[PDB]
Amino acid sequence: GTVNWSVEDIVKGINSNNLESQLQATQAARKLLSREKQPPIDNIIRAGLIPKFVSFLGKTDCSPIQFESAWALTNIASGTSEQTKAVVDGGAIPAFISLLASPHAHISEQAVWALGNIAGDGSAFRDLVIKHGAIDPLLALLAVPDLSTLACGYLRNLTWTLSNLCRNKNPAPPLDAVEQILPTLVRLLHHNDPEVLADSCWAISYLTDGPNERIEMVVKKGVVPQLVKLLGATELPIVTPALRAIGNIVTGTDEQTQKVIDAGALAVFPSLLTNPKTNIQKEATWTMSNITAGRQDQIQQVVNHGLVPFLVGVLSKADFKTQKEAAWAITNYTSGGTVEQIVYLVHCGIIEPLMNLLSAKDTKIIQVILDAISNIFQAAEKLGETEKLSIMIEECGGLDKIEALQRHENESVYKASLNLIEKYFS
Amino acid sequence: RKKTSDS
Repeated sequence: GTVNWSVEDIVKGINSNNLESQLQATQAARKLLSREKQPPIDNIIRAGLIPKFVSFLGKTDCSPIQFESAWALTNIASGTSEQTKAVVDGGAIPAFISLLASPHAHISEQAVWALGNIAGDGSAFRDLVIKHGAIDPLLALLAVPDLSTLACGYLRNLTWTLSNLCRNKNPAPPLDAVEQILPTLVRLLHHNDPEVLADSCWAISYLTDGPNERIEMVVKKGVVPQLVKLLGATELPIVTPALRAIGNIVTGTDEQTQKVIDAGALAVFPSLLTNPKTNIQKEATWTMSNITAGRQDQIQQVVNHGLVPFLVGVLSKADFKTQKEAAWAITNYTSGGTVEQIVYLVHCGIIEPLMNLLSAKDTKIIQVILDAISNIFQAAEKLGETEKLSIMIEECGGLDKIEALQRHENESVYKASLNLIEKYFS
Repeated sequence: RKKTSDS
């Protein structure tokens, strides 16, 4: 009967000179800390029980108390940064790394979980876990010919902990640690378990969220095709991280973006840009805006895949944040595209939704829209069709909005709107 | 992201 003990009784049992009494009190603490309703983490810390639990982690001759203390410390480290710090201050990191080699699978799994919570606190504890040498034993746990031989929950916890070791920035994980972990991540990215795939994609998304040198590290491993395949998955928990990773990769060089295009990613965007989940639509439009900012042949690839109508649709109706990303994609398109591509964009019906979005209350969207207008007008000038475009913008009510923007707080807004009125409507 | 082990 280790249910509903008091912290006083737990302290009494742990302070006894009896290993079994300590085990029973530690189990009672674990059950207290594993309750969904307000676990008394702070009361357990104030009682000074963390050093005892950490010392129990090293009792190799009593694996049950090792497991119970590891579980208790895992739940303590799952709380606030101060509580995770309390666990780290007790010396738990090296003790958990030692437990990673335990012959009992459930004890090593608990150690993996605990290290995941500690690393997940932030960059400092992540790097400290790495400095204590956790990556080597962690990856050794996955050194099997077929990952399907490992228990499902075991593999899921290992993947989650590895993802936390790739997470957080300022600073990002050490380059050498990323190179150490990446091959195992690639292997996990081909596992059939949805949660393992979701956490592997999340890890890749963390690693691709950075400079082009970090993006290049990931792309060199040839994971882009697999990311695109997972981008076409049905499980939203997999698509979300895969889209974030692909979006992070297209923020890099035009050659890295091209590697994304060559894998067939654009063929999936018809569904992503119409996805019922607002965040998928927003992230997809943000990826498109970073693709339309590339070379003209890449804009042409966007055109050939029939994605301009989908951008027009998102600009016409979507969450405002998605509409903003679409406005960005249009401005990038018009800034880097040919006259023929900018003419095709107009022929697809961009002007009317572009105008309708000039009634928004966000200064940035208005600047973005008005810069796309300028680019389209420049293309019209190059074609000598400025009057046509002028008539079109006037027929849909854009003229009134631009004239009304001449009297706007932001200076860039009234100067550009006044330059447009004077250069094309006088 | 941290996870509490409830069971």
